Amino acid sequence: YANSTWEVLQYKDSGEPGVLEVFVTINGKVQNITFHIPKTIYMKFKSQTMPLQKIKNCLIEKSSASLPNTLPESVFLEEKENCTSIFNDENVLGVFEGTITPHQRAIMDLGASVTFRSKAMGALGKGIQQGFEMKDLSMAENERYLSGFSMDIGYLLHFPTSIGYEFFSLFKSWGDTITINASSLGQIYKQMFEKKKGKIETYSYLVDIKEDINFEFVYFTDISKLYRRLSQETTKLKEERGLQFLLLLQSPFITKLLGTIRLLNQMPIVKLSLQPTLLKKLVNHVLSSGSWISHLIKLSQYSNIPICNLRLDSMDYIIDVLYARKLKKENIVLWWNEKAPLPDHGGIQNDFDLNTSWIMNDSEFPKINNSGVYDNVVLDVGVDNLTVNTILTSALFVHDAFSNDALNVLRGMLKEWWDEALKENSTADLLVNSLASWVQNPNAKLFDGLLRYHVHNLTKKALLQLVNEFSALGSTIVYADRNQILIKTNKYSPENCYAYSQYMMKAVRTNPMFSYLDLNIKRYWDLLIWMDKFNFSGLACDYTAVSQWQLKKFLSPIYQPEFEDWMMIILDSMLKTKQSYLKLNSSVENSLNGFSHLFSKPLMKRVKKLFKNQQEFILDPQYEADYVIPVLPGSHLNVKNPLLELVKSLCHVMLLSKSTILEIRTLRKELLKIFELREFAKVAEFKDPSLSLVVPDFLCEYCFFISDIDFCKAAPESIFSCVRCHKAFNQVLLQEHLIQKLRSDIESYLIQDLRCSRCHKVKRDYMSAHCPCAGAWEGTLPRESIVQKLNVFKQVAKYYGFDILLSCIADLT
Amino acid sequence: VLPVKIQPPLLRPLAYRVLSRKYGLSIKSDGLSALAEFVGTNIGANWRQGPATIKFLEQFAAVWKQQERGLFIDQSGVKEVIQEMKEREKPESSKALDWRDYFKVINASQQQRFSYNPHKMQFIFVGGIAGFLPDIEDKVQMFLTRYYLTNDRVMRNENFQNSMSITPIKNLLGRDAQNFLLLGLLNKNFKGNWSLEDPSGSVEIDISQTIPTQGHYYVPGCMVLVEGIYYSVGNKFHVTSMTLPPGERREITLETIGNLDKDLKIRLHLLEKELTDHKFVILGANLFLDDLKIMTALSKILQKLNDDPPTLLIWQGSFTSVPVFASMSSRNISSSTQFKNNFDALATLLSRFDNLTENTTMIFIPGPNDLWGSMVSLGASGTLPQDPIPSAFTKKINKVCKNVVWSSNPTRIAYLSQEIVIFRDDLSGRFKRHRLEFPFQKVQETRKLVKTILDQGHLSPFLDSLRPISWDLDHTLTLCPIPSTMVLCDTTSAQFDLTYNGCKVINPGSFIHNRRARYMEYVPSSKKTIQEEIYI
Ligand SMILES: [Zn+2]
Ligand SMILES: [Zn+2]
Repeated sequence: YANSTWEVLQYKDSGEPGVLEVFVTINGKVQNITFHIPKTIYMKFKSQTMPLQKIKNCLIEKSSASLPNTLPESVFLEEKENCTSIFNDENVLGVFEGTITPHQRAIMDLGASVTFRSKAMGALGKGIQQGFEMKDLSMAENERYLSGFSMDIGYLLHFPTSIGYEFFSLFKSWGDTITINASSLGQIYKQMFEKKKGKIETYSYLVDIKEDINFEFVYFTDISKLYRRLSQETTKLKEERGLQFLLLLQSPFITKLLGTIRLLNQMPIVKLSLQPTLLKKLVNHVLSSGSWISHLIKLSQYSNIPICNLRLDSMDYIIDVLYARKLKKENIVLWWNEKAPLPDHGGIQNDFDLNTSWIMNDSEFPKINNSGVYDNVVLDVGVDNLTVNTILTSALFVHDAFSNDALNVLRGMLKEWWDEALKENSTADLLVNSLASWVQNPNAKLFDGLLRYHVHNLTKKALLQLVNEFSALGSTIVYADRNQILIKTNKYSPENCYAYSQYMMKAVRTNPMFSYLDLNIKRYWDLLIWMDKFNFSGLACDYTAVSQWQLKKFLSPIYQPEFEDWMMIILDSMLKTKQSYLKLNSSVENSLNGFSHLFSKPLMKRVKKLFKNQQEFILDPQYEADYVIPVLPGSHLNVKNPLLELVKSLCHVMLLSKSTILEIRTLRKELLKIFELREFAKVAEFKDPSLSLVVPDFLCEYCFFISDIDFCKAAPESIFSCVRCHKAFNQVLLQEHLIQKLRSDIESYLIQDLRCSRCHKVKRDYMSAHCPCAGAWEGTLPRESIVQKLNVFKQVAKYYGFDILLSCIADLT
Repeated sequence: VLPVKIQPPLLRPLAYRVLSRKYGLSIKSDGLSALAEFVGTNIGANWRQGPATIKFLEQFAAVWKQQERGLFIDQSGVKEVIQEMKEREKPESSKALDWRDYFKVINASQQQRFSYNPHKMQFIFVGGIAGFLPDIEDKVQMFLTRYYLTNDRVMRNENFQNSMSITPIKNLLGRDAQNFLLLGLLNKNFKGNWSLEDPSGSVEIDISQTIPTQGHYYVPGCMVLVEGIYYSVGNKFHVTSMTLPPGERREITLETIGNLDKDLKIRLHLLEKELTDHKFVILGANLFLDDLKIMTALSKILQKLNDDPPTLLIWQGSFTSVPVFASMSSRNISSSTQFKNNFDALATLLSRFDNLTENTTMIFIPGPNDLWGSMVSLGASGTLPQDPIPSAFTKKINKVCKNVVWSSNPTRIAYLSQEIVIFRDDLSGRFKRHRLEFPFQKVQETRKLVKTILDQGHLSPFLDSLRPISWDLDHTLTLCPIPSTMVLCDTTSAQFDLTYNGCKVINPGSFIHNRRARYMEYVPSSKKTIQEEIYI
């Protein structure tokens, strides 16, 4: 226990609040030790001195600041009484505002993982019998080398599946008895496992694997071999290396452990928590198990945490522990709330609050989108590290705002990790990315709705400032969505682009607010026809061309190729006109002024021919397979003349350009004369055929990419997988987030505020027939909007086959 | 009893002769065919069916009261009613009356819309995917209806007991120093000072030097009966004594509503005595299935109940330890599917007992940490009329049993002529937190809670900014009839069983208090309750 870190702090409560296992790595070998921890509560005596003094003295006012919405009351067994000293006499248990942090948590938060019993041999022996109370023992110590050198492992990976193959596999450092034609593939992976182990034997330097890997093909038919055989094998291994092995456990569900295996392996345990083709997975996992051991050693060396930290987004837990430590160094009460996602704001967090509810269910990110044709060179600038840079540069009465001191603590900690990662620091960068992703994680042990809302507003305002900075530099904005920004550089010549772009990036980096904001230009557009993110086309770098038009999906299958071909024709005509204008020379009026004249007559003749063909074949069968309107999740328009829809889409994408409005309106009038439709007829007006359904701030669990997934507009390949990476997304996660948004919409409709329909003054009273200005009350969220949203959800569920979402929709009615 | 098939043409003369001439009932062709089928099946040669037709028409005129008897629903209903009256007299049936036909559970989404016409009337009001969305006028009138109900209660009790009148707040303007008795909704103005809201207006109140009735919880949103002197110098109402409205006995409300027929009342009264040995078991609150200790304790409890299964086994809310929400993770965390796994595990520990789960209705009540309600509230007290647990998570549980009901949080039971209301909510914590202080033990607090709830006449007498309520589904929370038995489930209040104003209020409390899996037993016939603590 002398300068020894506990490997696992497993909750050996035994009904005692403070008794728990401590497997401190003593100089000789790890030994089981028991501790004792009082349950500190941060109930500050706010304007009331209570001399009750039940068991432990209570500090007055705690000399700390609470949470707007060094151990007072250091009891030891709250079980003594749940009612405790409820008085409600000016903040004496009137509001809890304390800490729910159980054992195994306050130890890590306060005491360092490495600790030394600062007592003599007699006191040590006295504490052996009962335990080492942290009140008089276990001072925090330096962690220069927290981990060990050579630790035995008990690798027991297990990957069950419902297909019928059992993976109850066990591994030993020296036994090498992997018990589950696998030898050939095992050697095949060994062929580069020599190099893998050489990397392990030059970077890990912890364990080695025997070269005689024998595979035992045993079928675990029933529980007798599924569980009982595994238990007998693990107890044989336990009696083999007595409390001298670290269990490398991998299991999708931990109930197998807690059944009997967990207490069969009370020794240091780690929860990794991660047919012929599936065989290779086992050999890959067993032969890569020697790689992340060094990573875990590094993580425990940097972060003052034991080896008991779970690997499921371990960065979240590391951030929670470090933030708790930095908040405990300051005199700020914690909001841990380990049991529930909501913050530990005493008891006021369990009841509904309008402001808190609004800040929780509000994540819609404003988008600046300008639609048109941009003959100038526009850069596909992709921002990154916005949240991190935002919290770092945020330094440069309000009940809705987060605590400024806690935000300053977060800023200082992020600055530290940042500078570390800047110099060589592996864990530092891992943690910066992880913090960017956790802030919005309810599963975090310090998650706060106010903090997430504050970060969201700071990011919004930082993006707005970035847009203003780019505008001042002399480039208009056509898109900005917190992940990418598109700027319209005034340099007409595509050759004169690199120097201007580099100057722009350097000028942006000069500003202190965006110093940590890293920007990289992804694509150069010589020409661009921009309608939305999912409806755009143009020339990309000046030689590649892309045609991503989601409008095409809403046309009859016969006319989809026609639209696709005419888009290329229009783009080529625009390019030719721009080239002619540039040659002649070398918005009110740009290079494009007669691009319609190139294809106006062929388009009119083609439309006449298509109209005659339709009139011939619209009613005759065997052609209805072509004149059919596709059904898509965003479909909300009834189409009577699919050719009219095609010409409407073409005329709209041509009308996107501001300079050539008149010459395209004339063309549209001539086209509509074919259908005998008036130019300004309601049916001839173009309405977007697709609705929108965005799941804001969806998080990719692998690359930590925060994007707004749109289901009614994006292609199917662009919603089930990430953007920057290409890993797939869980169907259950998508359905869960869709249901969460549906319930948020329902709740926001139910908790909306009424307002007068004439003077728009918000309703303040509870019983009132109408506004005093003789105006009927009306809601800020009309019922029809929610009905449309529900119809969109039903359409998305029926199309994509979302079973749980359909169950939700049915359960509504 | 001889079966025979008789065609409608030959029965038509006599049929009309009685149905139309004697009483004035029009018989359609399909209804005539159905009546011919019935007569042929339950009598042969179709000669002595005159009394049968007379009984049919007299029951139809006594209950249904319309024309066109041949609707396949009126005829079937009257035939069935004839069947039960013959059964209680002890043909088509001569068996004993079954309570299943008189036992039903009413969800919050299937009650009768009862809006009170402000002068004197309790009217009845009774369409697509978004057919459940309340209208704006529902939100407008949500508090007006509650005020009208409380005002009727006061106009029936206070004046006949105490005889100051109730002056609407709009009548206080010109009066300078007179004394008034106001019934208003206590709330906080946007300016930050307490006030009373009335359909006629609102007035700020000076709460200093007020003597309140100590036997009540006073919270914003509860309707109070203040008394004081109005002052026009600053437009304030200097309250002197403020108290909650007096409650009413249930029987008093029944004659005002006038809702029962005589035969149904007689049958219900008869089965009340006949069905003496029926036991209702109310389990504890916070059945955290995720916890292994609670899972083991539930096994012992279910084993004990298996020896003598009760009539109803009511399961309380918050079936999982942690609130369910959209979780971003690649593991089996999957807060949706983990709920499914927990219910599947419950199915394993519940299908093992063949004697149980049979002839036992199993009603489940959701809590603060259940699916479809914890998605947005994250385990807080969100929308009150909670929808039942989604059927997508109850495949194995419903497959194992044969009579399982998934009902709303403020559900209603119609076991007999008495009504039983189950409500899972931490009322004590909110009441203590939001009780306002006057500048001027445990059993006493429980009595205060029960008195406040019953005197208010509302399940949650709280503002819309503290407990959001579906605007149309507000009658499901109003205690207008004051049901005889109420399961006021709670987790922050000590277990108790109290009676007040003819209403029995029982709170099973938390499932695990210190080390025991407490649960409650209710006997409707004797109106007696008993707790059954079982050690872990
Ligand atoms: Zn990704
Ligand atoms: Zn108005």
